[PDB]
Amino acid sequence: MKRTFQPSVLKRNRSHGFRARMATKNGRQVLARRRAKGRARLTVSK
Amino acid sequence: MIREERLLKVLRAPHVSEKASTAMEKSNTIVLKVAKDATKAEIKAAVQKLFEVEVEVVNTLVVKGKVKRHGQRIGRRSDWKKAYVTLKEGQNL
Amino acid sequence: AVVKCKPTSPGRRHVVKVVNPELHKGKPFAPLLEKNSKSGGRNNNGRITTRHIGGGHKQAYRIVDFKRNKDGIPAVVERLEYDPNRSANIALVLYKDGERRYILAPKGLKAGDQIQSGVDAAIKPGNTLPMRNIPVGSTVHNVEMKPGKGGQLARSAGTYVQIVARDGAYVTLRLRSGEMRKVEADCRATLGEVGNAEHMLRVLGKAGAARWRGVRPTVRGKGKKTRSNKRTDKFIVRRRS
RNA sequence: AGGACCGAACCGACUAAUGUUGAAAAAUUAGCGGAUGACUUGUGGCUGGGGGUGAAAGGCCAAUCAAACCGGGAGAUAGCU
RNA sequence: GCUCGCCGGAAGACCAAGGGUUCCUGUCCAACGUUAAUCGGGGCAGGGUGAGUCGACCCCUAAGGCGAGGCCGAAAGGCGUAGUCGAUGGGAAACAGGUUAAUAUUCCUGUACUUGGUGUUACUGCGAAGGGGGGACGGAGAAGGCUAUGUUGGCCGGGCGACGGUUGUCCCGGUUUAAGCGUGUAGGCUGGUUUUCCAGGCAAAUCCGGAAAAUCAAGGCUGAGGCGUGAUGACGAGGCACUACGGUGCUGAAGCAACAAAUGCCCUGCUUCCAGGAAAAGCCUCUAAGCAUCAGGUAACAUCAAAUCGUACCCCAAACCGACACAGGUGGUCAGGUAGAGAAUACCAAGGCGCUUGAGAGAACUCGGGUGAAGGAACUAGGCAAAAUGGUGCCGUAACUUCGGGAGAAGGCACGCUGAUAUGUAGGUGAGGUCCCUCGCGGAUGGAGCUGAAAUCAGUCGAAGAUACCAGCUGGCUGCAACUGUUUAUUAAAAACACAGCACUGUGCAAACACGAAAGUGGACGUAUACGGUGUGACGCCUGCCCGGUGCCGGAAGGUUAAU
Repeated sequence: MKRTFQPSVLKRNRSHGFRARMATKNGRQVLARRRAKGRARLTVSK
Repeated sequence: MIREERLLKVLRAPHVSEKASTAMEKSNTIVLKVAKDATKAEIKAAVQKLFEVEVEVVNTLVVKGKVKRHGQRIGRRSDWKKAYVTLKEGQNL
Repeated sequence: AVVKCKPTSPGRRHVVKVVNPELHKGKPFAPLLEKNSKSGGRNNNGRITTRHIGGGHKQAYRIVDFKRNKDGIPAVVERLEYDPNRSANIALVLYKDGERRYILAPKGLKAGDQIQSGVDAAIKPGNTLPMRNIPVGSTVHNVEMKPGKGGQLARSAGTYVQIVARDGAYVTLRLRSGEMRKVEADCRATLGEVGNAEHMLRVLGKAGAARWRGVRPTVRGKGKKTRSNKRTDKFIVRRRS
């Protein structure tokens, strides 16, 4: 049976890309808190 | 465009290998590892004004770095560009 | 003209087809095709606001003029076309000056006929002129409530309005619903009556007809008038009976 | 032409069996319907939770739903273990 | 190195998403491989991806997103103009063979092709964020030709068969060759040439369209394929000389005709059809301000450039998603032979594999099957499971019915090989020549070689002749439902759902209703034969009486009634 997870770079970068996240103020706060925590990779490394 | 410092710095060094030797003995082609950008015009000018040899056509390609993980420590190689230079007239090393 | 298909098999066993041979066959006038195709019946937010709608076969939109601002320029009707957007059929009018446009085809209008607008146009079906010069007691179609728009009333198949009297600057019209309304006389009017009136004869044959016409199936879950305007009461005389 | 029949690819598994700490947190064996359209599918977007969507099961919304996940109110309260 | 077996419309090969070096070489066996692991998709070191002709990229675009101004909302926040992003499509160009352990249409020999700049030759009306020409579009059907492809004849070079015959109507391998150039056929499309004028194409326009006339009815457009060049070339078995046994140099002849044929093309075409089936850019005309010896454009000439990014590896699996080297899922293309209606089924060509624990023992018991004398659902809640027919063509086929169906109803008839009709029948495919002939991508012609269906008789083999796989059991009564279909992914696939039709009710356009605090949006770029809500659910006979009460309509002498 087809699994729930279907990898797609375009979908991933369009739904959780850096620019897409920064576009909305909520994503800006998410990025700020992730930086405060100290995550090695904020959203994704292309 | 010259600016000969750019021509001097564009190319890093020649590459030695069995394929390189076969190319040299077959078509007198030289394989050179060059800088990241290493544009075709820049490498052409550098070869012309550094080796004093005419170049017929220049071909370039990017070689991806390998991985040499040492155990819980992933180490990726750097990125460098390989360029093929054909002279067709220069019988030099 | 209606043809009863034989009961070869269920699903179009009892279909009724409304066919009309004189209608033109082939591609429409391409220069008059634009956007506003099937929108899916979804608002800007994308919520389901008009339930039981969706899908539907692709249909292009043809721009149709109703203002009829072209006055004093007789035009010749070349062919008749079926517009998927609207039940009523349209006709391709070519003006003497070279303008090709589409106008709703009345019942009395056939291929190869002359139509002229303006206040000096002859009183025959297919012409358009202000209702101020329209004799009382003549049926009308594609009536305009306010000048500048063109035919905001009686655009569906087999729709007519009977003029009862003028009674001053305004004019009293009787809508097909059976209500008397007062409309400004300066509005433009179109003589004649709309063409084919066999819309109800067709029974759509089977589910696929409505399914590809853009109507989704209705799922099961009275005498209360919801009219609340309080602005057009003076304009309207009485409601329908 | 036939929302036609017989019947491949393809489409949800209906039927008896296997497995019930399986190869698989739903698959296989042998029959079963459609297979030119109310058909199916790839590629992008849209509908975001007291809402969405739903040919209506109160189905699905990340292997979960008669109200998903995350951090907080909150070490909620508990005449119960 | 050989034998046996499986797939071979895949378990083969090539691409995009997928992972990002697992690909090749030398080296090691701690763990990793469900077992030992010299081997490997395990570790170490080195090498590997060559682009104007692939694609991405890139000018302008659909659905959709952002949004200068502006509107709305206490602020975050919502919609939206111009504008800008956004393919899943639209726009320019390459092939034969070889090459390395790993890369190619990227490198090598050639034919070539698209675009821009630079200067020259001779000529001249050039210049749009604008119009037009086509770009530019749906379902189904088909006939006629060609192509890859496969078969046969000759031909090329080697053979006389481990064993009964095999110098012949016998076997072995081949009989392959691109893009471009001129021919422009088969087929399809269109009626053309010249002049005058015009309320239109946002002002204007030689351009489009319309109105007038004179003339021809032969002119133009599109268009697979084949033909000579391409190509006295590439390939060529098999041989002639040098070998580190891995290999290198040279040679080399046939390489032609007929048949069948595609899902490929002619065809973005022709017929019918209602469900009426997008946009812009790619090329050209003209005009606006301007320039009107200028600057630009026209055909050619010599030259320059066409940056950047992946080019390995699997891509129906050991490498992607399933925690695994997992009996699961993954789009597009290539689609051979035998018989057959086929891309199902049975065996083979090229190619990939025997699937990561083996050998013995040959007990009960468990799982899937082979046969079984007699009965044949009698066991079981239960024809559940199993068992039986299963196709072709001919005869024959009831009730009812909306006349379509029932129906393939039921029930019977023959199915192999050989000769004759007919050394291979009708059809098709079709070489040369007579006559003229624009005189060749011509015909009235006349037969060369081949598929050769289907039918009757005779002879013959066996119990069975569709003898393999594949392949409906048949009929009636009866309740339900218009039929087809849809959900309870993971207990109930229906007697539930809607379904085409019918009935009631509401809506007059700034319509009704919902999303929304609000702009605005869907309804609908629709206009009462239109759309929203509720009930039943084709078709035939009907929907009969009643307003106690609840909503609903029209509203009344009157009693009651807050805010103020």
